[PDB]
Amino acid sequence: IEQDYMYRSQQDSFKPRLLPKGNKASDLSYTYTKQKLSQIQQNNNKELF
Amino acid sequence: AEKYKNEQEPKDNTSIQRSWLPYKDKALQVAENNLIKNQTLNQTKGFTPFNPLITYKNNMSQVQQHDIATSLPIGSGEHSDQKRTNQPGEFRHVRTDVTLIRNKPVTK
Amino acid sequence: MREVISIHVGQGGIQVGNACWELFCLEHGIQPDGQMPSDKTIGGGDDAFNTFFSETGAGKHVPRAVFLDLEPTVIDEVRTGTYRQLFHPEQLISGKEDAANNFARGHYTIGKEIVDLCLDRIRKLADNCTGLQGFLVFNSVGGGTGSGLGSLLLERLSVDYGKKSKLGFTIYPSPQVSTAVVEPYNSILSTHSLLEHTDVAVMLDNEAIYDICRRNLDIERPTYTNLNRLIAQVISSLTASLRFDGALNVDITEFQTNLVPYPRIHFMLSSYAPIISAEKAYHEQLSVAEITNSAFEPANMMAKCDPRHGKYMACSMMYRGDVVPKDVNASIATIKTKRTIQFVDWCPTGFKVGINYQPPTVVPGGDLAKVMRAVCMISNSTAIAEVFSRLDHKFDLMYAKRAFVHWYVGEGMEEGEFSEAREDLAALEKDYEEVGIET
Amino acid sequence: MREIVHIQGGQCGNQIGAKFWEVISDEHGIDPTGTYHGDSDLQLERINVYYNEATGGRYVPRAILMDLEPGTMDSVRAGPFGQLFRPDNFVFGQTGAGNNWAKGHYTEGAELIDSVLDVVRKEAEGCDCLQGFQITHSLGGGTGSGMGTLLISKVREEYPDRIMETFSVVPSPKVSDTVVEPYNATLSVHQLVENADECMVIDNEALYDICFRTLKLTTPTYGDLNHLVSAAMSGVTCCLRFPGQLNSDLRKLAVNLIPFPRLHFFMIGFAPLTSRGSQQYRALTVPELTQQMFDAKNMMCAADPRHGRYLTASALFRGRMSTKEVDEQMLNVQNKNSSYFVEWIPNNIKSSICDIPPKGLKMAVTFVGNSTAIQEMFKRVAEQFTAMFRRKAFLHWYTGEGMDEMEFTEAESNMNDLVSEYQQYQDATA
Amino acid sequence: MREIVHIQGGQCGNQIGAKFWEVISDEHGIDPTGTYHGDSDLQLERINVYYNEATGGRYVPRAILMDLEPGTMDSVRAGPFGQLFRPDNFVFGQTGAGNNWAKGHYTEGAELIDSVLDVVRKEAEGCDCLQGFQITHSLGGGTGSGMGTLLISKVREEYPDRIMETFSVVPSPKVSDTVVEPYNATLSVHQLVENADECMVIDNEALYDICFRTLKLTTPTYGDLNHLVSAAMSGVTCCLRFPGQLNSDLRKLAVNLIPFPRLHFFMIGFAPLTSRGSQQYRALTVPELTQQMFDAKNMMCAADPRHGRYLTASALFRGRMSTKEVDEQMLNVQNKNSSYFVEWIPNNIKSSICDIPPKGLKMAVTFVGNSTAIQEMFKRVAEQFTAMFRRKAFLHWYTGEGMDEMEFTEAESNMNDLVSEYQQYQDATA
Amino acid sequence: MREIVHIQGGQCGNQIGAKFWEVISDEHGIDPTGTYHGDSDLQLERINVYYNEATGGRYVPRAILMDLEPGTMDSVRAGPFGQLFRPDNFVFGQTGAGNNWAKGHYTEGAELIDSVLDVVRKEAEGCDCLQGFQITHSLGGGTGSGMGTLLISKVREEYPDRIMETFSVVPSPKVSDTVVEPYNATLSVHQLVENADECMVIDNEALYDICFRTLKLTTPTYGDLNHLVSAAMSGVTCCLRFPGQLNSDLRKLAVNLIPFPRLHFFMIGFAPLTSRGSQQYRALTVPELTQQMFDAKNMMCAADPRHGRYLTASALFRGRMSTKEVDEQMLNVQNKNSSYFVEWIPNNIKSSICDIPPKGLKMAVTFVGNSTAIQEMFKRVAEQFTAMFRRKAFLHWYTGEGMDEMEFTEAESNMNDLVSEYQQYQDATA
Ligand SMILES: Nc1nc2c(ncn2[C@@H]2O[C@H](COP(=O)(O)OP(=O)(O)OP(=O)(O)O)[C@@H](O)[C@H]2O)c(=O)[nH]1
Ligand SMILES: Nc1nc2c(ncn2[C@@H]2O[C@H](COP(=O)(O)OP(=O)(O)O)[C@@H](O)[C@H]2O)c(=O)[nH]1
Ligand SMILES: Nc1nc2c(ncn2[C@@H]2O[C@H](COP(=O)(O)OP(=O)(O)O)[C@@H](O)[C@H]2O)c(=O)[nH]1
Ligand SMILES: Nc1nc2c(ncn2[C@@H]2O[C@H](COP(=O)(O)OP(=O)(O)O)[C@@H](O)[C@H]2O)c(=O)[nH]1
Ligand SMILES: [Mg+2]
Repeated sequence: IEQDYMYRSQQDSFKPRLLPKGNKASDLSYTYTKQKLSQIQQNNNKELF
Repeated sequence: AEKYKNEQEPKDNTSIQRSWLPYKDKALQVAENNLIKNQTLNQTKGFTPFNPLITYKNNMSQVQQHDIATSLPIGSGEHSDQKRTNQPGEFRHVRTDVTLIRNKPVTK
Repeated sequence: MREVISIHVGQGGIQVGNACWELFCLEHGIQPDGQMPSDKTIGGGDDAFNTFFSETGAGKHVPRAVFLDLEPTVIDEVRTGTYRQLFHPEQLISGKEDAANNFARGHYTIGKEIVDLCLDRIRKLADNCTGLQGFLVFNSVGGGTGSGLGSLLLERLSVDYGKKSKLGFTIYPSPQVSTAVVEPYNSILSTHSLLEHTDVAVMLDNEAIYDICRRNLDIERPTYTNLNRLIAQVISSLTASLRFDGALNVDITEFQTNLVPYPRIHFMLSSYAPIISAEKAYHEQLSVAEITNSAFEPANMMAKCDPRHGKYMACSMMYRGDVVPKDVNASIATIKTKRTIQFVDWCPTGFKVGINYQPPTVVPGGDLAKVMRAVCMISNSTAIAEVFSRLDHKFDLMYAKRAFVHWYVGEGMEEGEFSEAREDLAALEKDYEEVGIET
Repeated sequence: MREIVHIQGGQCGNQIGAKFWEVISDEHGIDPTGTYHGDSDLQLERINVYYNEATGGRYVPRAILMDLEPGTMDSVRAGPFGQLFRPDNFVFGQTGAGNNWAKGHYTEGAELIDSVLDVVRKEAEGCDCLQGFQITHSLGGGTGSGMGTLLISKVREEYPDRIMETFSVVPSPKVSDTVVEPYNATLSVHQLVENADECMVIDNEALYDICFRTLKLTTPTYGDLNHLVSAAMSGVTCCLRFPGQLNSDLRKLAVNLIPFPRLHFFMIGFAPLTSRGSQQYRALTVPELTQQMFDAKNMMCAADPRHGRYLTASALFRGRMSTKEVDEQMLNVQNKNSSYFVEWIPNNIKSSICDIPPKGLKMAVTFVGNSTAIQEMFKRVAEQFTAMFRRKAFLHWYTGEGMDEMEFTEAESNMNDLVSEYQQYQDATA
Repeated sequence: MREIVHIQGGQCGNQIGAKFWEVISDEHGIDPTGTYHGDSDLQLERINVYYNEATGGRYVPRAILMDLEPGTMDSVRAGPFGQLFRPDNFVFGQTGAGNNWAKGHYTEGAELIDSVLDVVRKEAEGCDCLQGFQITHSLGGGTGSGMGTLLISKVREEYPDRIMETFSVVPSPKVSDTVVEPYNATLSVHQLVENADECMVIDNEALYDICFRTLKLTTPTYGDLNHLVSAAMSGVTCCLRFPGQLNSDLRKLAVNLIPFPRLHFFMIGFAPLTSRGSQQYRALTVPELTQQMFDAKNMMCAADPRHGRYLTASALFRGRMSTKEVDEQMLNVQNKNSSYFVEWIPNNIKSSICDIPPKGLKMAVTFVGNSTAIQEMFKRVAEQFTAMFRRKAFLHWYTGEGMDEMEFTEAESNMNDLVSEYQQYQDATA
Repeated sequence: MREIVHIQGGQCGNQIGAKFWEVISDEHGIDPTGTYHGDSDLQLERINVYYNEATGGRYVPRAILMDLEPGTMDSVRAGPFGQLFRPDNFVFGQTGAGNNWAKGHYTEGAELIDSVLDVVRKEAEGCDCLQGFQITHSLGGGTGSGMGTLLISKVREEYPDRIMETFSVVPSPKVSDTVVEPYNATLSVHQLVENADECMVIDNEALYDICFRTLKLTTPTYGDLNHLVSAAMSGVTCCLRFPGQLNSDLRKLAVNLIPFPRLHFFMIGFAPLTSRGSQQYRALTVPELTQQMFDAKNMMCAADPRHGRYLTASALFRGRMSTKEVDEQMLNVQNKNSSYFVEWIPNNIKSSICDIPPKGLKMAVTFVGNSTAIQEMFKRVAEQFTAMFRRKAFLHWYTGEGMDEMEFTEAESNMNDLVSEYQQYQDATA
């Protein structure tokens, strides 16, 4: 009884984490946009051969 | 709620028997107009349906053939404009040009 | 560009083929000689008949089917009948001796010298077509040559062609009405061969159609011609989707994918509606509701089995005529509400419905009337094990005393085949039993 | 100028498009031969969004037609307005899918989709500034539900920033005509939630109910249902093609209708609808339009919206009217039904006005609603799917093409997660 | 402005409503096609009270027709002016009531009432400002007496402040048309007394007496009775639609006529009614009008007013006259008939004047009275009820539908109590 | 604190308790193993009212199972929630009573009752401050009807001050399972009238009517009826275990419900009862709850409560709401049904409230009414008893176990006296 109560209490003490970041097209497009916006400058820096 | 019976004798002519009102009852003469108009309308098509009463049921509807711009012009129904014969081989496919290919190109 | 190949083996097979080809010849307007009579026929893309006929380069059209039989009488009758100019002369393969109701005769001794020619004919006809949908086979189980040649050709085709679809409209012996006395034996052997070599198997018992014809058409003495004409009507209703446009069309590959849940179970039974005489056709309503209610009546089964003793798992219904999807759906809802017909738990939806515009055609001189709405129904149900159990009883009662078995051992096949086929049938009945259990 | 291309496949999709472009051509005054015969210049100013240019001043579709068997295209070619379509845009297979998701997405689809992908890539690069894609298909069939969704995945991988619309018609348990529909429906929805930006769900049972109850016409056909769906489709993109008081594009609709990226399923409706024996007796006014807008039975989905709470709603009005009555009607309907709207999203209603009514009408209304009541349809579909799956019925067909039960389990799990996340956001308070 | 909706159920209610709508369309100048062909501008100033406007300028009445068998309404659409009613305002069953209050009020009446409640709610909310409801029906029939009173209860539950007029054609034993009349009549009057704001009783025998005696026409028929009822019912609400000197609405009538909440049963009369012989031979003067108005035989009720004392009376003169002569005639009829007016209230007669006479006439009078002579109808109905109920005749048809005889006991007790509390003022003295 | 100990006997009482402990454990978050798994702190402060603490933290019921057939015991132990009971509390005979009240009250009951007396005294001493006893049984059996009544008599002898209540499933004639019912019912009610402080009667006929009508479930079962009775029997002790605006314990109810010491039989009901396929709409506000309360055909007894006059009524509301609507609605019921309430006890309704609603409800209520209606059931039972007793049928077994006709004649005389004195209060006037 005591061990079962310990297990139930220690499991019930854990729950409140939702943090919604469903990410398929949102994050794919986010990666694409950040890549473009970042690599434009790194394209306009290169030392010519 | 009545017979409309009109006949020369007054005890059964209604219009003669409804005349005690202070005014002319719009109903009697309206029915007169409906009857005479229905006769003329039936004259146009040709029905002679053994009495005028048969076609008077549907000679009065004001429903237009098409829509009056308060609903989608879906029409009265595609099935309405269908005509059916029953000879064999009327519904075979046609294989139009888009699907009419011969040569099955060899390479990609 | 889609074609199917028809196989007719056995005397009953040839008789069924004659009627079905008469119906096909009529419905495309083909004259008995084989040439288009209208003379207004046009080219271009009007080749609807390609599913059954092929243009011969000069005039006529030849059917895409083969006739196989070891007894020459029926083949000679076809070659001398009214359709002499229709079939290819070297397309009706004839044997020399009949199998005499012995399976070993047609499976081990005589059929080996005919199977090669039949396969050559099949190959040379097959390379002609380009859109092969599949094979339909017709055979009477309770006949020696029929069963033997059917089995041998099925085994040969299963390895020569592979994944091509096969539908077998097989004539099993009736539980009490039968001609021969040794049909349980070769029926066992044919079932053993057919279980693992055919994709769809359709029951075509005789006394069921006898009772239907007696009840509906008011005919006291039907013959095999009426049987064959009804079979032809069923086949045409099945196939019309491939050669006539409709709102919801289906294909040959569309039936096994929606009718057999498991590879082992592929046996099912059919129905056709309505069956109405000419005089009867007047004083009736002929609506989709009543025709679809008649299609599920147990007396309208094409096989002598009562579905009320078993569960349903799948059924395909094809309507032809001026039906509408809303009305067929309302009829389906009424059927589902009906309690006399119940389905298995793991199949909430078990209806595959197709709609075609072409009304059925009527053969002149026939018995059945014509109406513009027809339905053909193919249901697979658990109750079908009843006929297998009856045929097993017949097999046991005579295998206990080893009757007639000398004329099975004397043609080279060992006595051990009976035990193997019996065990296979027992396993099949087992599977048909556990398939219907609730979870 | 921010044009959109059309993609469609399957028998249902082809039937939808064949009449949808008939409606569009009628709206823009284009004859079946492709020659302009309109009345106002506005019908021609923004013609480039849907129609390209050809020799002789005629206009040709930017639409792509796909399927595994030639019957549907053979039918659509000979129908009215069938001469517009360029013969090149037709891509067709010689086998057919046979109501098999595995066949339509793994075996034949893999080698057939390359040509249609090349065609759509050429069409997309042709336009100066692409705006987005719209797909119209059925998830109960094989060819559509397989190859259309594989193409959706491919196009999503190729064009990230563009918008995708999906007019999805899903089989319902009542009007059912296929036995293996739950399997490929679940597979399609699981693959579809991963890529589709917006989804609009359509139910044939709901459409039949609309026709039986509202139009009161005894014997409709698939043509009338396609006409209703086409009117709904043409409504949403009206403001992009014609001027108006408040401009609005599909991107604006997505922004104002997507609270969370995983919540992208909508139910649509059209107004006004009335029988021909009752047309003379109804007055077209904003109150009548807005009350028929929000009536539960009018919706084109089996979901009853009063079983849940609306998250967002949008409205497109067509015709000439003042903004005041529309705004006050929106305020009034939000006030009177506060219980049916979620509480932590105040002002969950969006409006747009376009001054060009449909041909033969004076005012029209298109409604797109994102609400939590959609979850019941997924719940029923999942119930049927699991009921068939516990017994492994009809599984050998799908296993015959490299597929196993791993993706079955993960798809059903993802779908249950989607249902749970709709339920969570409905049962939440500040 | 301050408009009222109309509801009718049952065959008698349908006929009365049809004739009333013909009369009102005549008075306001609407053709059977719904297009205005009036002459004076006064016909359009307050047209919105009884009609709504639709596309094309055609006006439609805001009336609802309800019944359990489509025969009567199928006839009313076929009759003249049957095209005015909007087809959606027709609600019908398929079984019929069979003269059974239980069927029409408990099982199938409650089954069907939802749709009609929806329609009436829609119509009531559509208009700007309600003023009240008016019902016309019978108590001796099944469907009317049951479903109408159920609808009365439902609508009173939703609109507690609005006025409710009822035109009830109560049964008379001389003109008997059904054997089970007292049962459902008692039940309906029971359920009606606590909800109806004003009841006005009409007697077929009384109208027959009017036609045979005053009009002296050989073969009268229900059309004439319907038309007289329509004339009176239209004259009830003349001042609300037309200008006058002393406007009086339904609430004004209620306040002037109702001393106590449970005393709201009225008897009506219309004047002038002239025979076929003397239409040119009688002058039209206020004395003549009031003399014909106060005549006992002129009432629309079988009860003799001469057997009781009026609690209150009201008259609605139409046309042009002098208010002083109206007042003098009222004062004379009060002094010379002091024995017939209850003493402890002074000046218990009200006069109102409207400037528009009925079409085709110079002056007219509509009279409404609350007196104690109404007790006779309830007395005879109750004695018939008890004499038929002590033997429990025809009781099993009622009790076999979830219905019990104890409510019959309560109905009889309540009617005895109402009779007693309505007659104790006859002998009550200050 | 102020706990009550549960004692059940006979098959009826055993089945009643089997579901009572189920409902209570579900309400208080207790598993079949006596393990607490609740979420709120409010579930445990008053848990000692029905439960006792054991080592390890388990809570066990203070219930005493008594019977004559071991079959009931090992049937109820094997079911769910059967492990809560301490086996030492089980007491059962081995020969049975055979529905013989004499055999159960004189021969075997007296012999066996010693052990159950010992255990009940042990529990009564163990409890800190005894509040009362509560019993559940039926008069349609023999063993219950005898040994119960004897146990009540003796425990009242030892505890004349503590309150006590009993629930009685009384037999009904239309659905009757024994010809001995009049005999043992009369004997047991004679014993109970002078002993039980409170008695509450239940009718299986009324239960069947309820589950057929308002639940619309086709197949009821004894489990379903036991669930209904357990819900009602849990509702009464709501505020005793949970806080509220006005807590009102069993002693309060006893003080407020009984006018005279011999009148302590009650009929009850519960609300709301919605159908199983209840659509999701609205909420159960006070008006419909209090209407469904006083629907006389909602009562759990076959007696028609409108056949007589209510001596008093009591309402236990459960949920959070104000008392203004409470008391105004109760006065409204008073004024509208003043005929059903006897005049010399004005304002004769108990109102009590608890803040914690039942599981799965927002608002609920239990009604307990003492009305003059029960006299008809006593009259019919007495009529059946005297009809069976006039020729001394089945009497010889009852005479063969030590008693004679004297007990029967005194019991029937006491019954007639009870009925008469109960009826004079019906027609008594102020
Ligand atoms: N339904 C139907 N069955 C037939 C027909 N003709 C023959 N049969 C069946 O065939 C069985 C006997 O086999 P047959 O078809 O006559 O001959 P076979 O199958 O070629 O075998 P053999 O007798 O060796 O020639 C009979 O029991 C019939 O049931 C027919 O036209 N219609
Ligand atoms: N609303 C509507 N539904 C259609 C239409 N055509 C087909 N359907 C539906 O689509 C389902 C069959 O889909 P199917 O043709 O197999 O899809 P595909 O395999 O991708 O071509 C049927 O249940 C029909 O209800 C149409 O024109 N309109
Ligand atoms: N004055 C008048 N009375 C009518 C008319 N139609 C029916 N009634 C009366 O209504 C009674 C029958 O009522 P019924 O129609 O059966 O009631 P329902 O069944 O509820 O519709 C008869 O006794 C008639 O006297 C009518 O047009 N005018
Ligand atoms: N409501 C209800 N009534 C019951 C139940 N069990 C028995 N009864 C009633 O009790 C009567 C028989 O009582 P009986 O078993 O002889 O009582 P016992 O002798 O004390 O066991 C029957 O008429 C049943 O209606 C139950 O679980 N619930
Ligand atoms: Mg042969």
